[PDB]
Amino acid sequence: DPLLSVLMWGVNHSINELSHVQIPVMLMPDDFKAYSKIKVDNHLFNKENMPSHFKFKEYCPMVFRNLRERFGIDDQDFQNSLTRSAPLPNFHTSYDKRYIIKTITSEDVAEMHNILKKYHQYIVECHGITLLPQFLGMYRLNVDGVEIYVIVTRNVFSHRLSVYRKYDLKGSTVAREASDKEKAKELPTLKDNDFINEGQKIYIDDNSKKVFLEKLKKDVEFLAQLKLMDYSLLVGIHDVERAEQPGEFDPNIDVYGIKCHENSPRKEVYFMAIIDILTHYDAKKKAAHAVNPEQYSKRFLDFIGHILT
Amino acid sequence: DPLLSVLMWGVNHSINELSHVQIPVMLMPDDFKAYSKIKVDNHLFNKENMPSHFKFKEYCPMVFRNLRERFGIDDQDFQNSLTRSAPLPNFHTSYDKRYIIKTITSEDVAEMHNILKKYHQYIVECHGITLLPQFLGMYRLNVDGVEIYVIVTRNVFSHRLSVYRKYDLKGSTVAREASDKEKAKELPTLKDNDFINEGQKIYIDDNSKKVFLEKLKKDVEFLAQLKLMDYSLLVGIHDVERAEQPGEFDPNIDVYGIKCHENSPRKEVYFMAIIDILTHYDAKKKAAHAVNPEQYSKRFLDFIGHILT
Repeated sequence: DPLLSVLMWGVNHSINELSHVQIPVMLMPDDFKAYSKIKVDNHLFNKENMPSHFKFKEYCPMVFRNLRERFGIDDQDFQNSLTRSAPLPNFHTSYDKRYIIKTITSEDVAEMHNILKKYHQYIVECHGITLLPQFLGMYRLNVDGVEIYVIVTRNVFSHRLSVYRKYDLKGSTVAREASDKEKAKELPTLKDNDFINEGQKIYIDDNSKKVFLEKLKKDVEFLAQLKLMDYSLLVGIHDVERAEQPGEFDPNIDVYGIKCHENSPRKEVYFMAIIDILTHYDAKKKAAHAVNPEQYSKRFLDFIGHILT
Repeated sequence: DPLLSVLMWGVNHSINELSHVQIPVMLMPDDFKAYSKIKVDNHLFNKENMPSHFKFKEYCPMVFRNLRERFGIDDQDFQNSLTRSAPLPNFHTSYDKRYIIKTITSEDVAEMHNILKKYHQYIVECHGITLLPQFLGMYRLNVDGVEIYVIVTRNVFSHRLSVYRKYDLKGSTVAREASDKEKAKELPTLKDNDFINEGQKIYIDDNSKKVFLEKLKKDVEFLAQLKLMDYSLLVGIHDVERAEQPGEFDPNIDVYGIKCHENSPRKEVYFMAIIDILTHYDAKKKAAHAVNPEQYSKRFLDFIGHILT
């Protein structure tokens, strides 16, 4: 909450600063090693929700400025989405449901730095058309003894259309099922065995499915090159009828939406994308001390192919 | 210049921050001991005219917010006056000629802190009607090894009406004359002996002169209580005819203006005010090691009375 305040203040500050830089079409190598730090000390000048001593650091501001524009996001809109009203917990969601704010470890920050240039290059090569997470900003927040790192992404789900059923898919030969406890939540994050045993159909037409699967193939191959793994396909289902109790969406805001085909048994819109990619192979082995990257790649792409069948 | 950039950035930052605080009608004792510090470090994120490592400190932001409003100055106007375009050297003047930006010593900063509460109280008592300097903001600027302090005041002179002749008056029994070198400048700062030997008349009507002199009396008495001295009466003369080659002014922007009376030999507008008050008695004695406060008071008020005669 006070950390949230710093995030809001900092994002507002960061975007206002950039609004003055002239943005070239390209990035230089040093853009990937750059950062912006502010440290505020207010003495007997106490504000409303603002802590009186805080630090705010933005990593690689020019890279993320470049990415946001490649992802179709205007800086002023981004600013408003994160500063007109506080993000809500759920990670956090921007008050307008457009962006996600996740807390990550310094280890994830190191790995994001380590892939940022290859990631950016891949985003350039696919013209921003990918099922990968859209990384929009990365920050460090300090308030009096607490340091956290946040990364901001575009929401996989719609900002308007409610998701009534959500799946987290991995293709792992291991037993992946939601818990009897977890299945008691209101939006259970169901898993591979849920989907498979419960006969979930995804009714998208054949052209939509071929396009999707080809995107997925290039995306997952790219993640495999980076020796990344443990990522999921996130699947949200919006039931048009249950919402009405009309199912159109802006594919330029809800960029992961795919309408169902015309003989779907029920009017449905699907939101599908890869999430949680920053687990490097060796990060998972260290946490396991408290499944190779290609193996994950194959078992994943095979499963999603079977999902859509 | 890079310090000027920090000043502009900082003033912009300071006013935007205050635009969010709710301003009470009163100040608390702690408001006079408060400050706001920002430290910026940009690594490989080089801006246009902005240094990439700087510090900016605002002293007592609530007191000066309070003073500005008592002096009739809106914060957004103040901001624009100091940030839409750079101040010009001459001290510095805001690009719209409304405010003055003077560089002061840390010793002056200490003395300003030391009188700020009595000063504020006096401004409250006279409803902001005074010939004293209108202190609007005080700041500390750091860029890579340089630290300076600035204090911002309302310009004694008009923002529109050009001054063709300027006097610096003290009433000192000592020999006070501008130099044969100084008198070669374009706007010479003439002195007591200049004025006196050169038969300068100030043609203001008797009511204007009685009002002025009574203000001056209360102001100088107040400075004398503080054991301050070495201050001057600054006198600017705007010649309406020389400008035309029409002499009206807004007494709410040009608050020190006094129109001449209707039999003045030439259409003239006078700008008069006390300047440079922060010399404490003992500050002058230390600099002299490189005239009591009441004596200065008496010789000053007597002289200005004779000036206007």
